[PDB]
Amino acid sequence: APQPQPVLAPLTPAAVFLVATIDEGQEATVYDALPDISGLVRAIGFRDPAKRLSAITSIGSDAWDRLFSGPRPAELHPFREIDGGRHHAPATPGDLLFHLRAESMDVCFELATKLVEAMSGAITIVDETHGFRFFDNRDLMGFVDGTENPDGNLAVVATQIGDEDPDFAGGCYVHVQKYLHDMASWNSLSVEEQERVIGRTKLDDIELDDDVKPANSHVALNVIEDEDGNELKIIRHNMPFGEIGKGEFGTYYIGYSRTPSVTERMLDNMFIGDPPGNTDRILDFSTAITGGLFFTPTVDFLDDPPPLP
Amino acid sequence: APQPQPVLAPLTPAAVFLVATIDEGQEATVYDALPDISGLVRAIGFRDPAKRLSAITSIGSDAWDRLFSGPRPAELHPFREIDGGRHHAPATPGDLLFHLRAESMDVCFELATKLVEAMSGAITIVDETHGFRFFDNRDLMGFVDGTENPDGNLAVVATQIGDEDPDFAGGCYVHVQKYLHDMASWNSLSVEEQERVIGRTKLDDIELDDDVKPANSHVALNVIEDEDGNELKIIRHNMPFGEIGKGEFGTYYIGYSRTPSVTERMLDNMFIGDPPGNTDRILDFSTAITGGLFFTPTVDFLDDPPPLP
Amino acid sequence: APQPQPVLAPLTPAAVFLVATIDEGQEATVYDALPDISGLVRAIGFRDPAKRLSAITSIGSDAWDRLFSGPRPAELHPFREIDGGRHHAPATPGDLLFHLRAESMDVCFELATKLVEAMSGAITIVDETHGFRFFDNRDLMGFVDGTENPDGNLAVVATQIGDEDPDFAGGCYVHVQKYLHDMASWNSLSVEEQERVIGRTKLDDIELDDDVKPANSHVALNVIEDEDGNELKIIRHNMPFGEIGKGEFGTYYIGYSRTPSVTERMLDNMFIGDPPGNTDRILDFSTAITGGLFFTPTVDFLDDPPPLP
Amino acid sequence: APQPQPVLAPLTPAAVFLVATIDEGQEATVYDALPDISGLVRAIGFRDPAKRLSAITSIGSDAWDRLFSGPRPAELHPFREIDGGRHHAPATPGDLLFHLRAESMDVCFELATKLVEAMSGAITIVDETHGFRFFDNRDLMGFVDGTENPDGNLAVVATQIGDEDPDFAGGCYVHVQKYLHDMASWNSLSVEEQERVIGRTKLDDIELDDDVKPANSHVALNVIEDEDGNELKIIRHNMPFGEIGKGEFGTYYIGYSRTPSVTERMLDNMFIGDPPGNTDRILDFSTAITGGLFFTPTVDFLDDPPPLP
Ligand code: HEM
Ligand code: HEM
Ligand code: HEM
Ligand code: HEM
Repeated sequence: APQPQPVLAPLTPAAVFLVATIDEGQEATVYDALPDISGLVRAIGFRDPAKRLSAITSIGSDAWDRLFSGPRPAELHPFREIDGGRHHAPATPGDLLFHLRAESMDVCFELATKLVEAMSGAITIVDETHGFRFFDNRDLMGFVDGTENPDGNLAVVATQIGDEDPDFAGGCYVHVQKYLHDMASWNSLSVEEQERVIGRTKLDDIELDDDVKPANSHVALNVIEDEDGNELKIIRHNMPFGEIGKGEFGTYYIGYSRTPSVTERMLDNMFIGDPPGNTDRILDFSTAITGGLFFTPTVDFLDDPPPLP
Repeated sequence: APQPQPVLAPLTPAAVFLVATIDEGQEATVYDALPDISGLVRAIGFRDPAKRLSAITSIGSDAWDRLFSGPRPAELHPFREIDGGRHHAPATPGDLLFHLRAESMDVCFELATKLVEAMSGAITIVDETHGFRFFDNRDLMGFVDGTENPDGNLAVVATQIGDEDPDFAGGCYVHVQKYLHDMASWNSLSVEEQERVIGRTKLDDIELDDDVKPANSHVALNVIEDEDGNELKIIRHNMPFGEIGKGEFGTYYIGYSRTPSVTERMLDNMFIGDPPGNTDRILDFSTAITGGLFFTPTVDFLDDPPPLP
Repeated sequence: APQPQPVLAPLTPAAVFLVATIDEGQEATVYDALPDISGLVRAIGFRDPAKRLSAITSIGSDAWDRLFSGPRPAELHPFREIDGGRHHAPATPGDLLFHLRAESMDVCFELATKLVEAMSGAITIVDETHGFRFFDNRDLMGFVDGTENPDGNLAVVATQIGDEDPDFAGGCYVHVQKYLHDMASWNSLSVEEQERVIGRTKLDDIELDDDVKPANSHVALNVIEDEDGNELKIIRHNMPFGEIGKGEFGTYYIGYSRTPSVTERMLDNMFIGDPPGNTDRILDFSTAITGGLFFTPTVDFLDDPPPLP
Repeated sequence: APQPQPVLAPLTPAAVFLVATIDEGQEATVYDALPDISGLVRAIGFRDPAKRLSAITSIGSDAWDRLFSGPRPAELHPFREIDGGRHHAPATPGDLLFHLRAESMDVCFELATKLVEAMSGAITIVDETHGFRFFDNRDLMGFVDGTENPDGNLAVVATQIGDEDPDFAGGCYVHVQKYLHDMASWNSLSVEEQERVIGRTKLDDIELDDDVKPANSHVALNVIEDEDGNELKIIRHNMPFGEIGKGEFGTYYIGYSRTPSVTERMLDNMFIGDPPGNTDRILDFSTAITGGLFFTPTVDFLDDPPPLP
């Protein structure tokens, strides 16, 4: 009966990520537009319903204490800035996240055009990226991106909250991280070295052998084993963006998870690293620019918001 | 026998316009990359040949006097800045124009990635727009854009130079104009007022009646009659762009023509206007930001450049 | 007025190559079916005309002296077996070549089913390959295959015979070579070594720098300069095939050209090699299995065959 | 008449590098042992004089301001820690450097045993490496190490100070850098990739062609041209060391030069890199652990030290 937000969707060829911060004293203006979002999605994306326009509304901690009364999600907190040994993961202020995805750029652009002008003057858009998609789902590093997202049962228990928090049954936690990795050192780097970085191959994306794969690789550090033996997986819709006029080539990481402890332990395996391997090899090239922790509610939660405190 | 550049191509769902100015003393570096462009196009766009990756290399006046010896195109000059009564059409310095077009954003992005890094350090990219495409070829104004481009004979004699300049048989002239029209006044404006602006309808794009269409409309001012009775047409691949994080909603106008006198008389009918109607009604909302006049050579001209002076 | 055979067609996702030798005393049986081929093509491929079923009938030297009277193509001869220093290019007997190409496998299969059973008992099919097509037009080596085929004027003068032989104005010469290259040594070989083999990159297929590209590379040896300065190009529809049950991974090379001297000089640059570089680096891995020289006539030539001698 | 320290010696099969820091208030204790060093060398190495035991005493900046009065070497300063884009060159505190070299390990060990116990309690040995020597002067990377050291006149003007500083006529400057490069990524890397790293071949150590050698290679970045056209060379006795019990495989770099500007420009060409090539390819695998800048005096300077301030 709790219908979740469309996070369990395939990767789309175009995507728009909006991190908009809410201005002071503009609470009821966003409280108007928050039930209107699914109406705008069904209004716009029904023009070409075979484009699969799907918005993912997400709300941070500050916007939760401002906008909503009653309960609170249990692990919803501001994104812990990870000041590691060499690489730092910053956290810019962002109240709400609009994650838009469809088959083409225009319908995402029009949904975002109608989104901020349903709450005109209430928000300033802090982060504006138009994430496109490479040839066979690659990123700017050249490796195929996101091939280990689960499906079915191993995905809905990976993302959707059950009754471990029954007031928010259904709903995820989001970690956006806008990277801006350089290509000057990455392109001069040889392929095999880059497979040491990633942990899988580049052309065919075969995972490397367990003894051949180094301990500080990305696919080596990001898989998390529990003590019972099961592995905890997240679903990430990482879409590359970039502007050649500034020479920017970045991959907008965005990870959906049942609890932010899993994503934060992955980020601890990357930035803080393992106690053997204290650095992740992709962070030698990728520097995070933005950061934020958010919460997806259900679409019923946007349909029936709790009253404004 | 002169093969022209692929200007006679249909409008593609994604486009990248690059206006890069050449740095001082970096002439031979661009002279290396200028024969390499068609090779890079055939190299990249053959991956998915049903995406129709097509670059249009264009060269301004300064880059012609720097890069090429021998002859000169007859009407190639810097873009005359039109300081009208109220609206001004500026002209930023830009040496060469890279016009890229294909079915998706990624292959245009990768061709542009390989374009500046075939001449690394020789250029600074002044203007960086990623032109996407609306639902049924619309622009951000809401009207269907570019429905009066000719086809066949009325297009090749509209764009390709014959032997009126036999040293450049085949080849066009380009007028880029990056507009940044506001949507706050345009959206509050009513539809029939906007059809007085355009001159055609909005939903179905029927051209209005000749008596009903006002004299200061866009479609009224831009059609040019000659004294023999024939009309001179240009081919324009106007692609909308925009950034909602700045609130920008612009249409990157780009017009290909056999001679820049035709495009300049259209711009005189818009900015300077008719002596009856001195203003074009779309310029009440559209303010030009950039501007430039360029020259398309043949692909044989890039294959066989004249020697560097 | 001479309509050529559909050789100037884009690469299709499926292809069937048939090298059938004609049995002794079965001349008039093939002489029946040879005007019927375009009728069968228009009959079958009109079911889904957006599959682009296109047959290329080709005739060798023996089938020309048997089947046709009157003139002879000037350079039509049996395929000269190249016994180089280490690699040998054999020539199995094959009278006629059926080159079939369309968007799917089934309509090529049905055209080939109707082709041999229009001349039932007259031929034995010596070589039977079902050439499929990789992701972005790649081959089994992993490199994008066939990205330097010309288009337009530089293709029709590359393939179609003018009036240098006016009795066969329009028409090409075909060099089939069924390779069976091993993947055990190629996969263990590193990427940059393979880019020394090919001469272009692997992921993005950028051609290498002229000083960086070695002299014994494939793209280095196969480009042919003339003494006037023009380069002679051929059009090749190389389609990969293979059978994993035998561990076969081969690329069916097939090259169309205006004269077989160009293709034979390319094969001399590969097998015999340059006098500096006597071996082509791809022939370290690719061993030719079959070989044949054929002639495409016009479709008018199949419509109006010369009388049977 | 100024006899220099034995820096102009061939590479020996065993070497001991000692970086010992002087304790506070133990100045006169080292001032006792500093004239005794050549006496200990002639005392121990005369047992088997065909082992060529040769110590190179070196003194840093802090030990110069503590131990010696009067003048100062002109460019003697603490080793500037190079915090590049990705690779950092640290500088641990080390007052004096004992560089020992002979045909076998034992006589170097005994000279070092008598060296610290001639100044017992005055020093703590910060860095203790026993540099052995590979098959044909190789290092752990597998390449032959140090084959471009000059000889004769081009070596004595490369190392020994003339009267550009006449108070220290004869004498060098030392840059020690204890690397700890990993072998897991280097061994999985292929040979030709490693020759792109080094710039010379691996088995026979032929220098590569000037166009074939990449710009970010080690031998490409470390050769320094002046504006007059002469090249500045240093002499380096790089000896490999290592401990397999920790999995350490390192090459103790130690470079002797007439002025530290040359060695520091080489380190700037490596870590900071060229403005085209900002990284040296061997620094992808080699991470510096220690670092220090020292000064070799003459042996007459140890025989006649200036009075203790
Ligand atoms: C710096 C930007 C990043 C890039 C370019 C990147 C790219 C990749 C690539 C290419 C793979 C291998 C293909 C696949 O399995 O997805 C991968 C794996 C993965 N990435 Fe990322 N990634 C980035 C950051 C992150 C972050 C910040 C997280 C989470 C905190 C993350 C989570 C994962 C996970 C969980 C895997 C799969 C591990 C396994 O297969 O179980 N990535 N990433
Ligand atoms: C300010 C940005 C502009 C916008 C949004 C715009 C949009 C449009 C639209 C919607 C139409 C009607 C549909 C069609 O016929 O194309 C049109 C017509 C046209 N536009 Fe534009 N346009 C712009 C600027 C220009 C400029 C700067 C030129 C040339 C100097 C130009 C040349 C034309 C021409 C020639 C026509 C067709 C007139 C006729 O049908 O013969 N436009 N434009
Ligand atoms: C052994 C099987 C072969 C394979 C796997 C193969 C594959 C390739 C590949 C990957 C390229 C680079 C991409 C492109 O430009 O096409 C290439 C180039 C080429 N191949 Fe082949 N090829 C083979 C045999 C041949 C043969 C037998 C000929 C002709 C006698 C030939 C003619 C060419 C030509 C003319 C080029 C382009 C050179 C230039 O760009 O001007 N190939 N081939
Ligand atoms: C990271 C550890 C290093 C290793 C394993 C290493 C090894 C090598 C090797 C194998 C060569 C080529 C053979 C020969 O010419 O010597 C070489 C060349 C050279 N190395 Fe190093 N090296 C290292 C660091 C350094 C450093 C830190 C410097 C000086 C700042 C340096 C200075 C040179 C010079 C000047 C050359 C010769 C360039 C030319 O031939 O003119 N090396 N090194």
